[PDB]
Amino acid sequence: IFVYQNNITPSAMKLVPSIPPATIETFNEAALVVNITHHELVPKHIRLSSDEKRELLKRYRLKESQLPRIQRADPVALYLGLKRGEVVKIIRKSETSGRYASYRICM
Amino acid sequence: KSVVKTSLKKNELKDGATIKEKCPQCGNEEMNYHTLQLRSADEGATVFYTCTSCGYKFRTNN
Amino acid sequence: YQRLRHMVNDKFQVRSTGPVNSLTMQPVKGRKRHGGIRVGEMERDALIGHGTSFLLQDRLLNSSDYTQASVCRECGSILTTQQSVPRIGSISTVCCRRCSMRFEDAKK
Amino acid sequence: MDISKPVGSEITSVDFGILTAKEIRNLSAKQITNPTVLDNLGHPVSGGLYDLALGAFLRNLCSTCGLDEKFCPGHQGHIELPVPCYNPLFFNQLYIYLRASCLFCHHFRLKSVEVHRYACKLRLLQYGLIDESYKLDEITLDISSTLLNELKSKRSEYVDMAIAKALSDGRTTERGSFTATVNDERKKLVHEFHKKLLSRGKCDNCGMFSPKFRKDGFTKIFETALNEKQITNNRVKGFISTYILSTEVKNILDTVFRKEQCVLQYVFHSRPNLSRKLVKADSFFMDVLVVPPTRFRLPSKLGEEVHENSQNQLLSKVLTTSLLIRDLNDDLSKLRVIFSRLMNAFVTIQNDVNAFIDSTKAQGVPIPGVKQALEKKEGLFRKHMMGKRVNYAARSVISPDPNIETNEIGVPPVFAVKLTYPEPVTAYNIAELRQAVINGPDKWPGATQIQNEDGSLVSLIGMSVEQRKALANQLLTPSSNVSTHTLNKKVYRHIKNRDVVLMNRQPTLHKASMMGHKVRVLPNEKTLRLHYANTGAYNADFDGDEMNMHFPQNENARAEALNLANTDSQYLTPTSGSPVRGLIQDHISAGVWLTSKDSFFTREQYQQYIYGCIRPEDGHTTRSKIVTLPPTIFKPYPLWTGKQIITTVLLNVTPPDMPGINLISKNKIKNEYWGKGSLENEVLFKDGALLCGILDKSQYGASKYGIVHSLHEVYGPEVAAKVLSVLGRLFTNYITATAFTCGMDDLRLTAEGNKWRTDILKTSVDTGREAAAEVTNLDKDTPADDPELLKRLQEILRDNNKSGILDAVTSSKVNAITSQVVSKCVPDGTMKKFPCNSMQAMALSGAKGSNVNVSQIMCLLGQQALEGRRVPVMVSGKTLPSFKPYETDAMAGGYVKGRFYSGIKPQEYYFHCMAGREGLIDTAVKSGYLQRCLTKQLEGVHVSYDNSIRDADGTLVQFMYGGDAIDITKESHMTQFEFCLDNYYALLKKYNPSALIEHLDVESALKYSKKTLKYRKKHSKEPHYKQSVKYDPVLAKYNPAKYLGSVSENFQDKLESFLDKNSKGVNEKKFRALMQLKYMRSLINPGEAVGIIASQSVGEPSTQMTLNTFNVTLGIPRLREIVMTASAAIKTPQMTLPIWNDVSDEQADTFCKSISKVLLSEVIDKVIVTETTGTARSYVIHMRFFDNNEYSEEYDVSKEELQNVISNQFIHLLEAAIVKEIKKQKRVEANNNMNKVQRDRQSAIISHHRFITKYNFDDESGKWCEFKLELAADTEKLLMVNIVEEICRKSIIRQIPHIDRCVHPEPENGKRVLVTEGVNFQAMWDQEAFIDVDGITSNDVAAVLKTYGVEAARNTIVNEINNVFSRYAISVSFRHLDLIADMMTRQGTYLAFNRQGMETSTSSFMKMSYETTCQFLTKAVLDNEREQLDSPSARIVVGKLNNVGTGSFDVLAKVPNA
Ligand SMILES: [Zn+2]
Ligand SMILES: [Zn+2]
Ligand SMILES: [Zn+2]
Ligand SMILES: [Zn+2]
Repeated sequence: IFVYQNNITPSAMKLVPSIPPATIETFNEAALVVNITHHELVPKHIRLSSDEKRELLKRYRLKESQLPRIQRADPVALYLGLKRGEVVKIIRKSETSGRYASYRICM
Repeated sequence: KSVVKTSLKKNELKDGATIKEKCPQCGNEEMNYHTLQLRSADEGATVFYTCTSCGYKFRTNN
Repeated sequence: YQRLRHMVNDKFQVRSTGPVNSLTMQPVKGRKRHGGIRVGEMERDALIGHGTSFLLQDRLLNSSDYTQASVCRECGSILTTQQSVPRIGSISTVCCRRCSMRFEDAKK
Repeated sequence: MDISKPVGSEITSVDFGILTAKEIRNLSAKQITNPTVLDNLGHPVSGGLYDLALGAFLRNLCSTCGLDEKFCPGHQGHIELPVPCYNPLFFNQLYIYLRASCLFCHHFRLKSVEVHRYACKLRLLQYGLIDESYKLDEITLDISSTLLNELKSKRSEYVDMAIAKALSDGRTTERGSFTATVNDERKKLVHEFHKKLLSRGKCDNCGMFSPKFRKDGFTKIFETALNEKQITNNRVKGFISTYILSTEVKNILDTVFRKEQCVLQYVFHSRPNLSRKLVKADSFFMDVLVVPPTRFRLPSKLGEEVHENSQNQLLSKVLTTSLLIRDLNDDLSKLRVIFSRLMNAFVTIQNDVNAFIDSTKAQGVPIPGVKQALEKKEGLFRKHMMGKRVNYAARSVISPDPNIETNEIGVPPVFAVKLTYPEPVTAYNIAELRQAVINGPDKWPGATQIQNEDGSLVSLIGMSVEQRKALANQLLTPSSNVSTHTLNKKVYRHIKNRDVVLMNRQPTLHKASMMGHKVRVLPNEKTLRLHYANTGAYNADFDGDEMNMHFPQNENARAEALNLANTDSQYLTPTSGSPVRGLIQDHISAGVWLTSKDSFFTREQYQQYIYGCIRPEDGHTTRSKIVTLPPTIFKPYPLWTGKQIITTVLLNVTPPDMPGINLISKNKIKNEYWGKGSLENEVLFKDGALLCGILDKSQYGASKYGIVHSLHEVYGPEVAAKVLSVLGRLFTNYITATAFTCGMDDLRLTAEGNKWRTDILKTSVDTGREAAAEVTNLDKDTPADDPELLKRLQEILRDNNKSGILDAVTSSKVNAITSQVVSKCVPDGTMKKFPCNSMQAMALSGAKGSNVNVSQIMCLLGQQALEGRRVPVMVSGKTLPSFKPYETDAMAGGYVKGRFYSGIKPQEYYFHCMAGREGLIDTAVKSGYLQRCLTKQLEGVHVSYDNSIRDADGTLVQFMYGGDAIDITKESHMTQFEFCLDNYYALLKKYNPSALIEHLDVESALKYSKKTLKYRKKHSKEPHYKQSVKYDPVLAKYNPAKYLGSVSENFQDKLESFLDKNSKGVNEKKFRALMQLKYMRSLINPGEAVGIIASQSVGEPSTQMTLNTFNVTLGIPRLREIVMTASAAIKTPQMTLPIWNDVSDEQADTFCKSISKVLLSEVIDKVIVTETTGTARSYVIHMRFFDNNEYSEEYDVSKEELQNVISNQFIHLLEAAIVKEIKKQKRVEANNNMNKVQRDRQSAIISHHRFITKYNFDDESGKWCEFKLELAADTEKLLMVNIVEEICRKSIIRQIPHIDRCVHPEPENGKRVLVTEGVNFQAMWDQEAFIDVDGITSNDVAAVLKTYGVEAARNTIVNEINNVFSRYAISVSFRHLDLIADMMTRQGTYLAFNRQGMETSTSSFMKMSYETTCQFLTKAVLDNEREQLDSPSARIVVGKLNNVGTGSFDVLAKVPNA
């Protein structure tokens, strides 16, 4: 995780996905002032294991992409550090059912 | 700098129109109303009720 | 009291099986011409709404332009199929113009 | 459709492709070469458009199949184009590939390794693997060919391995996986590929430059210009505008499509190319034209005139040009001019086929092309596929009828003798059909036709009783032919009283406007008769309305109209789960009288009212003998009460096996109207007996938790229907014996009451001037004729805002006088009083009208409001020529003291007319397109057998409907625990568990429910982010239809809370099981089209909000901002900031001002420019601001803050504005001896400013800013004041980005909040001392998505749509909103219900039937797409049964023999 102050050079930004399997994540300290997952409208997002995903895709007979989507650059997706393929479990409070578990695939 | 009133105060503007009607929320006597002829010239008039205790708007023709 | 000039149903109509347009093969427009009542997109939506798939099939197909048409399984088309012209004793058979080869061209 | 004619073959999928010239030449029935259509005499010319080889025409037999005009299907022909032509639809694409290719090495100018990278990514995307396509970019080693070829090898190795690995598992099939997100990733790449392809100038393979290709509107390509620097490299290429023919372009693309075949293989194939077909360039070119069969090109006949074929006109013109140009090029062989007309002919043939296909993209009325034919108006798909004119249907004006059943329709005998059903003759119905056959087509119940087993038809129309009798005795004869022994004869019998019909009242805004009714043929009728209970659902008033009757022609369609779309199941609408069925007017007024204490009845009268509405012979009874209660009065005379009739009707219609209904409800009529100490408002039902209270619109109307609704929940829908029909008859019979009338006596006030009216209205004269004196701000209340007041009112007249303040104040004051009159006079001042005052009775009962209408009749009309304000006023200050200019009277403003009983004064009447006309125009001027956009994108969305909400293509939208899987038409008494308790044994018998206990689990879910409740109670005070994620909800782990206890935590909390707060032979444990079982039986059925239902539930009630405002965007425009356009640029963007408790009301208002920002314009009072022309144009600009303490207390701006802005921003902005204006033209107190610190400041400013020369600012007091500007002698005249003015209102001293104003409204539902007129979260994040950063709400969805994520934006959509409905007091189930929001957020973005959002959808047929049919078709062909026919639209296009509801499964027959 690299917390930068104002801006990063376009040449320096190319060096971010240059060393696999190691991953690099950049964040502006002004954007980290307030935690987004602490907001009342942002439910609890939980990243699922390769086994938990495998089980979910079986119960509903789903294909990776056949699921609701979460963008790889989505604020919460960037917070949990989601990679493409990773499934996230969303426990959201409904004004009809209360606690409800939904899911989203990061592509 | 204008001698006449240019702006209204935060709460110094009371709702004038009031009619005796049972409140469905809890049970109040005083209730505000509004009139406007919607739809065709054959269709009736719609009444827009408003509560004074909470401040809840409403819409029912009959 | 005043009696208004309009008949109550001047647009009063009933159609069982009346004339159809050549292109769509669907009931033609016109009350006096024994025309059909239109089942528009909203009525289609309502029949989808009830989850009533046979009522939709009944209006938008069965009682509209339902045609049992010949299709070639080899090339998948309704426009290349045609009824063959048989000899004095032989029977006519549905044949595809696309998949069939000209007799002379069939060489070994 | 014939059931005797089954079909064994079916279309499973449609493949989009391009016809090859070689393919067309072989299938062609005849080559068309002649532009003439007819020979002399009248026979079609050989080689022409009407050739008999193209099918039977002009009573001649087809020369291909030999059949006549009826049986001949028609045959396709072809036109041989002498030169290849660009196909108009694919010109844009071939153009992209032409500009992207090198004219030397004949490869794309993009580097081979980069091209291979796209081919790799696109191959991996043929299969559903997006993650792998991105992982390919990670594979990395002016660069040598030996190194780059190794990169291509390593990349190809990963592609081959990733495909095989996923192929081994169930990740992708041999045919490849294809989803909307996969499609989104493909569409993104194919776009990026073409963008990179077009960007390259110099070829990366061979460094030589290619000449740029330019294009015009029509299909024609040409050469480009070329500077000297470009020339210097085109000559060193070998060292190391002109038109281009169609043949040259085809030849360039021929080689390029061969050399770049590997990438184009995946660029043009959506899924893997299993057919192994070569991607050839000649697909974009037309060497031939297919000639459609004569059948689809027939000349239109209108009466006597036979119009020339619309298609044959332009098509013959193409043939004339083709023959003319092939001969005008043939004489050139024996040879400038001949080349000139040859090229000109080459252009007019391409423009001829372009005109043959399209217009708007031709000419500049021309003949419409085939693209125009598919998009004439709404289009062929919308006008003739998604919608169609139908057979066996009728239309008529509806007339009311209370004597028919609520589930019936009165069919006129005219329709009954024309509408027939194909009834197959059998042993069980030979008797019934023999009679129909004898009766014939004019005697009901008859038959119009008889279909034999051989397939032939025998019309009974012309036949006499003798032939009909003979055919009837030949109906059940055994089939001699073995080829039809399976079949039996059919009788096309008249519509009987046992048939189903689909009643439709347009617009069909919701599925309740299209229900199934039971046919009841009524003799001597000329109109469709309909019961009053149906009035609500159809939204049909008997004001000369028309209704459509559809007669479905098969048993599967019958069953559907009798069990799914039938009227009985429509008692509750799925929008809010509230009733849409009930009695409407006479019946409501009848009930208030019949159930009144004063209503008594003798034995003779009582028994008559019972049999009058309950007939055992018509199956109305449940006891086979009419049971009667004893009288309420025994001595002196035996008498029955009115309420006892209601008890007896229930006693004979409700089952004997079940106990009587127990309900404690309320009335619309208050106890005060029924006298002292009455309890007649409390509706009381104890063991099915009306013991207290009358029955209103609130009981047997379409109103929730009334008697009919209570009966519906305890005894079911069939009983509630019986009760409605029974009550409907009783009140009709009661209104016949005991009538109801309205007259003048019901409109009069008493002498006492009329005195009150005149006295309260006597204070209204002062009100006019009082309010006029308040807004104007004048003490001691100045006279009406005051000269200062009249000058002050003029100031108000000229300003739209100032007049608004005057109108709103005067209106509120006069409306307060109105309310007083009404409250006093009605009802305590009315001469005739309730129940006898029928005018009053109708308003209180809810039969018709309200107390507002009653008050306009008996008291006053009140203030006539026009577009939110009072009466419009002229420039003279007069509201009418009768009133004085600037009259301070209520009457002059539109306040009507007169009533409709006494009459309106001429002055008052004119004002009323303005108000009336305004109401009328809004109805005419002001949900069709909003609903159409939602329904087309949600049609496929339904409930799957795995309880999840899945789209047509199987993609998951929701894991569970509303998160609990409950049907809204069931979620009503599910929280009505006391009701369910009082009816325990009745509901336990309803939800029969004895036949279910062996099919379900009774503990698994119940144990888990306790474990989740345990961890929930542990983190009660804890916030949502810190809450335990150990155990997720019981519904997530256990199927609600298989496990008793897998209930929503909302239901669980509510149920447990009832058992704790209410301690009451039913145990608290056996009741819990019943409610658990009720939830199980309240589940939404798999197959239910929740998509259409949701859009109908948002569409239909959004018609009620067509009226204008009485700041933020409301109604349909706000709903359009969300659903239809998903705007990132909202009209009224806002932020709701929750303020802490430690921040006071004064502190918050100071904070509002701080966010609040002033501009230079806002602090300036006057600007004086003293233009002196000298030497040099001297401009003395003096800035007279407001007092230092004034703007510092109004804008929180200091004098220091003002100094910095003028010395740095304003002067630099002013200098730039003057210079720009020069170019555009040519294209009291005395201050002297300024000193020291001030002198150093002035000298430093002179060095920084070119023309001011001087700069003096009030540093002590802070009231002025003076600066001198020096211009040249050539600058001459200039309007400096106007120049300065514009820059001042452009100069910012203050402002927080994207925010305009922060206000402090009244606490919303107890929450202390601040509403911002702008959106910037990061700025509010810094105000943590004032705002709770975890509760900062915003209406802007896109802004929320950008900062807080997709789930937050999703929650904003469901809240914002709810705000639109809650304002108009409309309740829409959150299950609908959540579905809509989930569909908008399906891609992780914010998609709207429009062409843009739809782009990421599998069905090209669904897309084609929405808009731009030919455009979506082109995109489908280029993808080589397979339409899987899984969307409702696609299925309708190909005549396949819809996969929703009854089409969500298959029916198989169990056969005994092996
Ligand atoms: Zn209230
Ligand atoms: Zn074929
Ligand atoms: Zn033919
Ligand atoms: Zn090249």
